[PDB]
Amino acid sequence: VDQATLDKLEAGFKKLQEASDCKSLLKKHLTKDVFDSIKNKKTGMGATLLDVIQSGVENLDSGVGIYAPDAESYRTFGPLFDPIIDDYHGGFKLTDKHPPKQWGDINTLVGLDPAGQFIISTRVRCGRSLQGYPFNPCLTAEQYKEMEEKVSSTLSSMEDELKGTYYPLTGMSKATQQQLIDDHFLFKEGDRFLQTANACRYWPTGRGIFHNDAKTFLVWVNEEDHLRIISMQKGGDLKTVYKRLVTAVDNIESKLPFSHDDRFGFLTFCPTNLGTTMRASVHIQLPKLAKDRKVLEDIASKFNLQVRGTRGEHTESEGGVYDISNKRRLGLTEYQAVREMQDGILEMIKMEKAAA
Ligand SMILES: Nc1ncnc2c1ncn2[C@@H]1O[C@H](COP(=O)(O)OP(=O)(O)O)[C@@H](O)[C@H]1O
Ligand SMILES: NC(=[NH2+])NCCC[C@@H](N)C(=O)O
Ligand SMILES: [Mg+2]
Repeated sequence: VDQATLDKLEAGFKKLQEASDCKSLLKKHLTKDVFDSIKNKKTGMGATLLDVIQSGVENLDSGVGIYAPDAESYRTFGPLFDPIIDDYHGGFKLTDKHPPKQWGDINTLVGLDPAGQFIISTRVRCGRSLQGYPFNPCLTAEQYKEMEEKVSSTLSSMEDELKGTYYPLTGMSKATQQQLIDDHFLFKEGDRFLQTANACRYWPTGRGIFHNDAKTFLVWVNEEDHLRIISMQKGGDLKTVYKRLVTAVDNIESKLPFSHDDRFGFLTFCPTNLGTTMRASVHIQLPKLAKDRKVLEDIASKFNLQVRGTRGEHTESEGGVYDISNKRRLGLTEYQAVREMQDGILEMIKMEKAAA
């Protein structure tokens, strides 16, 4: 680690210390003790602590504030990742290991809103990383295209319901891009947290989206993660959505080699996405409980749920519509993760009916 990087690290650490109202996990867990132990370390690909923490230093409103430039980073800079991971995922000890993949018994899932008065739409996603490829900040332009090629070529082999077409972001019209985003299908452009993590180089090269014609099955290519595998539809039929996601992931896994870790499960660019990599969410209205989103979030948190805006994280609710999902992804199975969303949402609905 060259002096120039150390200076910036020392300066970044200071900025974090001074931010009295900063509430990031980065600030909370990057103590003086922790910092000194790992600030001089570097990975085989040349990733430093600066690469890890830089997004959180520049964006003080971060909830987490760190990313892994490569797989090695999770251990090289373990003393920072470990406590942050433990905090976010609601408990994960040094001696803990993420459990084996287990979708569980899908038929044990129930109807979340038969009368259709609360839930607008349901979505479940997972993420995967390709073996032999580092995370965004270490990729070259050429690497983005190979990955784009391999993944797009693989998904052309999807069959039946999952059969679809790959649409590169390159060549996609501005009008078309915005419509896909407004409809909650395509990842947004220009995320300040990712940019400062050097996750958006060469944009939009290598980026795109695969989906079936109904747009119930989608794959994001080369956004935050190499792949995001997505099932979603209008209404509240979580059972169908989850079953479709499983089918897709199982088929894709048989074709593409993904990075998996004995302790951290499936690897992702952000530590919040480790393990199951699963985020099961609904777009839901809860007018009595939502009359102050800060109250809503407090209710959600006790159920291990996270609240996001209608257009995703870092956005406001529109028309009283909130995105509510399981927060935890690591140290629990896929089934347990999806059940936490189900169970929490079922209870929040119970509370909504009982509310004044
Ligand atoms: N339950 C849902 N129903 C409909 N659209 C959703 C749902 N959950 C997320 N989305 C959409 O997915 C897109 C990705 O947003 P993010 O909040 O970044 O999710 P991810 O876990 O996919 O990174 C956003 O446009 C958001 O509208
Ligand atoms: N990985 C992801 N898409 N969201 C998790 C939080 C990201 C981090 N930049 C933050 O502190 O917002
Ligand atoms: Mg996202």
